[PDB]
Amino acid sequence: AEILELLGKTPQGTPEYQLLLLQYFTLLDGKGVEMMRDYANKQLIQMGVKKPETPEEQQWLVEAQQAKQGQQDPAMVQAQGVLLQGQAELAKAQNQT
Amino acid sequence: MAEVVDLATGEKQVLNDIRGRYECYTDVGPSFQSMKQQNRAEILELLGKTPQGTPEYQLLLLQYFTLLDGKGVEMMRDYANKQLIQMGVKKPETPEEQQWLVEAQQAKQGQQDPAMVQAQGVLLQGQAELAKAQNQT
Amino acid sequence: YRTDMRHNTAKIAVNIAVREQIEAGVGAWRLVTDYEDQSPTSNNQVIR
Amino acid sequence: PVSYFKRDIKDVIDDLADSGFIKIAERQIKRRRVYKSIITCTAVLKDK
Repeated sequence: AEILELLGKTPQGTPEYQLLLLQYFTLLDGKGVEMMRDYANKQLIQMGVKKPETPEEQQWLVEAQQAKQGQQDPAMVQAQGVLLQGQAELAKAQNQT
Repeated sequence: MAEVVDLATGEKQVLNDIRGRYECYTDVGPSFQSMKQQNRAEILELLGKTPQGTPEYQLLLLQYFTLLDGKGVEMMRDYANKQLIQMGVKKPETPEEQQWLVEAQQAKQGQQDPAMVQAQGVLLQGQAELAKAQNQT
Repeated sequence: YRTDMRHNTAKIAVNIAVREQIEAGVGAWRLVTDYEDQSPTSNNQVIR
Repeated sequence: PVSYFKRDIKDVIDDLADSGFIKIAERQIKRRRVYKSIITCTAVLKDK
């Protein structure tokens, strides 16, 4: 309930969504609740805010989790090196001159 | 795989089960005919109080998933399931589910993200071509 | 507090008290302690 | 490991229970038991 109170009094902004997921997270057993609570969790950890209870949580998620922002931001630098390679190519142009 | 958890028990001979029992406190709430009844409504409650955002749609599919037999319900419940597993959230009951779906399922995001890298290699081949330009100089 | 305050005894002790508080102006209930071995709030003890 | 059982409830079985995963140790417990007796004004038909 303390979360429900927090909803409504908050805009459809970002902090809202977390509350939301938090809500599903708190729900007690069920066919319905389990699956969604499970998604809610997965989402939240991968949001990086959850900080896993670690019964397994980290493994399945934190992996591919850490993998993307890394991949991208880290791939962008791999290719950003090509942005300098472009500079290096211009340097080659200078060398050509 | 070399890890697992959450299995049930027989407790063979008559009248046995741990004395670490009471793990359930007693509250009250609307009377339901059965479990599937409660889960069904418990989702409806969840709808309406939620925006047309993403989490909404899952609930929705979840809803069709929970529906009980019919010409109508079966087909849609079946789609709902297919969708949900392919959403990757379902985690198949495995009566077959994975096979037909998880296949083509795993196939697309893979294909694309994996094809993008095959061609991303061409993004470096473009770099390699510029390198060729350097070699040409 | 929420644990050994769930049972029906806690809810009742109050309502009686209130019922009485309304009609006569007063009311009350007490707190006590003893041992539970199965499902104790804590220390093989509970409060009620 | 570490699971517990009513001495009272597992009488005739224990034998069958040991030839499955025997183990031992003992402890005292507040249980609570109920007994339905039948009664007429004249005498008692089923006791305890």
